[PDB]
Amino acid sequence: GLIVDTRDVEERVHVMRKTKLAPTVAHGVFNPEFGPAALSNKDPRLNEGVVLDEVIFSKHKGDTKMSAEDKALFRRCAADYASRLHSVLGTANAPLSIYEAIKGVDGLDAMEPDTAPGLPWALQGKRRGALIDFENGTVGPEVEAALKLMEKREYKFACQTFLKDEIRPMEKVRAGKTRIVDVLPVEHILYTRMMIGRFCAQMHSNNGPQIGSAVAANPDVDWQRFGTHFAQYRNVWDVDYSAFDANHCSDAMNIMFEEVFRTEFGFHPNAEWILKTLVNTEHAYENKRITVEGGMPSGCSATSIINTILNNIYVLYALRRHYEGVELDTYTMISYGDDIVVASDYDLDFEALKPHFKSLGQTITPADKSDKGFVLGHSITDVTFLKRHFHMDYGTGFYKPVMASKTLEAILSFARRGTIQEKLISVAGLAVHSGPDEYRRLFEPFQGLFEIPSYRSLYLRWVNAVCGDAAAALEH
RNA sequence: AUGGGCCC
RNA sequence: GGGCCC
Ligand SMILES: [Mg+2]
Repeated sequence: GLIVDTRDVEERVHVMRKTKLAPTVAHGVFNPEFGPAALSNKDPRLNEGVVLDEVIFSKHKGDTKMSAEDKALFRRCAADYASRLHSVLGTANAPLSIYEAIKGVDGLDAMEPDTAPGLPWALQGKRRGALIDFENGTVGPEVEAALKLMEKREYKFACQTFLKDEIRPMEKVRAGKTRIVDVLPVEHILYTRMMIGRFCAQMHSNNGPQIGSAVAANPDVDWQRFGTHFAQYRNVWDVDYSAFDANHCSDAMNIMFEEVFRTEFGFHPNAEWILKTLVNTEHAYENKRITVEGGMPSGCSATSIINTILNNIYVLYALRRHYEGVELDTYTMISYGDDIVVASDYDLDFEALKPHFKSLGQTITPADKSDKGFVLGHSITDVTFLKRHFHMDYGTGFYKPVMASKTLEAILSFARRGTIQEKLISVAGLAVHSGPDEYRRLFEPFQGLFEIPSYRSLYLRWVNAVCGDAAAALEH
């Protein structure tokens, strides 16, 4: 988006500047060029002459403004994709009762009780359980007024900025581009789920190529489904965006809300309204207070679904701007926020589509950086989705999600205080698809110290998950 | 460190 | 309550 006023207020918000990630026994062996993100502005590992506040907000390179013809095309693409969307899901997108938004429904999980509450609650020294009691599922006095203050449409707020204590490649760590988190107020998350929660739950359960969404998908079972679909098309593309969320232009966000969440399809009038509050946000970061126009806050309700919807609309908009006679039938795709896979039997020139994406403020790039161009003839066994490759299991011929060994080495090389044993359990379910030799090698530093599940136990569990008949048939 | 997922 | 993905 576009930063419009950086302000210095007397009050200051504290930011976590101490990594909980510590090296493990595996770090000494694997020597990964990965490390914890720089949280302090006086971090020794930073390259000299790098201010952390400067690098963080560098993702806002302006807010692209569209012409009326570009907006009328985007409005048609939003209306066409919304027609397909609400035709698969149905139009049962009525509001949600107050405690349905808290305890969830079929497809939508419950809210997290012990996560940061946002502003202005955090500035009092307040946990989230004080405002909303989650055991019963009711709100307290502060949220009482805000809920109906949102109904009045008077509700103003601000996003609390947070540093993401995660593992990053050492080039990004020394460059100081630590990723941030825009924490919205808890009452805003509650009210958003009331307006569009039933829509989100219906998307979760209906994920797949038909709606172009992979949100709420389980790669262990869903990759035989996705893999066989994209293996049916001549050309496959692995497109990468740069700052996909920050570069959503105001016009594209506003037009998408006006077309997807219409009261025609069953939503409440405030569904369009509450989503439009995300366009022009105020952000608090210690002394600073930053007003921004455009971009999506990375930390709000339905932020993955909104990004997934925009991603689907961007492809339809770009193709129609360059070619003639293009519909949703022309191509197939599936996305999970910025991550996207596209395919078509037509010979689509994606190099030619780069400027048409640039009119939306987005910059597309081939994930396979070699040659530095979108070539044709790639298959599903070339591309990556959700940090996993589509490889066919040699034993049962099913597609399985395989992660690169150096990605698993980075994951295994760091861990928080005493969370190692169950992290080894969780990661082993990911490492099983790298094969028996690679699985034993990834956990060799740990054996004799921790419990390591057998490759046999995890492979059998996966066979039953992808298809319980596959386990039974192998028995007869 | 958030929103939402998926596994335990 | 922990891990992983976006
Ligand atoms: Mg990608």
